[PDB]
Amino acid sequence: HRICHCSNRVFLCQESKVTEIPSDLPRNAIELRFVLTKLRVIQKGAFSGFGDLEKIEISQNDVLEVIEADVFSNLPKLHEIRIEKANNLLYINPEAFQNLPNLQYLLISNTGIKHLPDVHKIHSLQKVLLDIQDNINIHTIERNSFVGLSFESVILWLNKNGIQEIHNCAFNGTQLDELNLSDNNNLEELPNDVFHGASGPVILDISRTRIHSLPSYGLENLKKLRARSTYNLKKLPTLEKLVALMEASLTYPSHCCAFANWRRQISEVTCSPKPDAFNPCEDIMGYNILRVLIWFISILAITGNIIVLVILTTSQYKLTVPRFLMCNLAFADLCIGIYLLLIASVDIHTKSQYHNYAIDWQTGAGCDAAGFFTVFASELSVYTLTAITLERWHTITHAMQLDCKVQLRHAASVMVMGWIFAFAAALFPIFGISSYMKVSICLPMDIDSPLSQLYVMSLLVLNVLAFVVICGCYIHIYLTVRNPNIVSSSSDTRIAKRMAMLIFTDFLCMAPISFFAISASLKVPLITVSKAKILLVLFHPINSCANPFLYAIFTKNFRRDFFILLSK
Repeated sequence: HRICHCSNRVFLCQESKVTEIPSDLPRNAIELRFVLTKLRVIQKGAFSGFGDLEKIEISQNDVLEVIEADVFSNLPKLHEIRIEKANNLLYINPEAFQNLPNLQYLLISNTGIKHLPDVHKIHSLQKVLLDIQDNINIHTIERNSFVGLSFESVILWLNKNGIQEIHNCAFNGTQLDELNLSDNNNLEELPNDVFHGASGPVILDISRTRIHSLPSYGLENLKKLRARSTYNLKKLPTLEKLVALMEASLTYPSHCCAFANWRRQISEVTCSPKPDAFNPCEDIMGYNILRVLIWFISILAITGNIIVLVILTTSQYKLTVPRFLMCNLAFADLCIGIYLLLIASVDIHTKSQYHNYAIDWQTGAGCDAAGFFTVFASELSVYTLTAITLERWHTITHAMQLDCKVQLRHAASVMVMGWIFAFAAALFPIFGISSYMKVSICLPMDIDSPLSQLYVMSLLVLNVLAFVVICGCYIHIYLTVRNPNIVSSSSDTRIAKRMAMLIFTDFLCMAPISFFAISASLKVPLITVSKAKILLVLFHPINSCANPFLYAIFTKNFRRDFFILLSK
């Protein structure tokens, strides 16, 4: 052919020279392919007479705008139809497709058509697989849209569509085998009578959709259900309706745990993701000993922080920069203890029934608040420890200047900046950067998205760098203090001892947790979720609880101040 290459009865028309369908193409051609054609409008009945045609492929039809009626008319052997890259194709003739008994595959992608093509006249005898995707212009599905597509079972691949609403009885009169509606961001709800008059679907794929709830009827024949990333699907229909449901791919491990409990009751379905120790359905704490110790630890931490703050504020002596740092550390410890007490209360309230309230707790504002509070407390404590270590190092190594030219105003400004940074970090999970609902302890373990993983890695790196800097400063201060060439003061020795104790406690509390978090972030979890929860419950608040006794209570001045206050 002059305009299209011919080989084994296959015509491959390409280039811009193809402004219209050539009428000279042999009627016996088996496959016709149009790539990067300049055709704007497809003439009606263009493919008429192509009895031997088996497959039709249209791609890169940027200039294509309209398809005339009866184009795909009276094709006995036409089994596969492919349309792609037809961005300008906004209008499709309703009667374009008709009389296709042997139709088996119909792929339409990258099309600007705002309405689904009318395939009622297809009347395909064999199974027809519909593959409609990248149809942003399509927003609604009319009733009986797929009616008359084919007599046998048909698979409707409608993923990557802009469908926002679905009318009742949309699939009525259709033998839906598998449905692929995933990637429908605008899909918010599905009518109950959507499947009325239809068969199946056997397999449903609603992953990455905003469907609030599934239809209460028509799912009896659903064998497989896919709802990955379907956050809006907080609650699913009763297991009784899904009798045929054999496999499930949801996005809420709590729902899978509830189904497992129902399976045990039935005994007295492969559902993923399976429950795990990160989000237990029995109890958040799990171990009775850990739950009992948690309340005591939280109470002790809160009492110690309150006592330290009261003593520091009521002290008659002048409030030094170290006093402000100790007050900030006590406030951070009190916040951590409050978060721990809230977690313990939540665990105790739902004892033996966490599974029922697991969804509410994880999705509730309480979990987000607890996670934000824990993150803010940890950031504030780290910043305060780093600032105290830096001030001590400047005072010791720069004995010429009291604190390397440091005053109360500078310390207050540094504390304010650290508090602002901690608040910003704690607000990140609330702003969609990762999520605290991924764990029952409200920890921001969500790293599925690149942004959340990057934020977690950055936080871990910052914590590690701060710890390393603090350790180096402490080592330098200790070396300087013991140097015989420098006459270290007794107050300097006491400050060094207190700083060493605080640094040792912080390192003991943080190093294991930091290492575990780093390992987990790299997709190499070296510890189970149950062990990690216990470690975070015990080690993390242990440092905060020991901070008062290590820093202030052990100090002679603090003891004297407490004794004076007690005399009042």
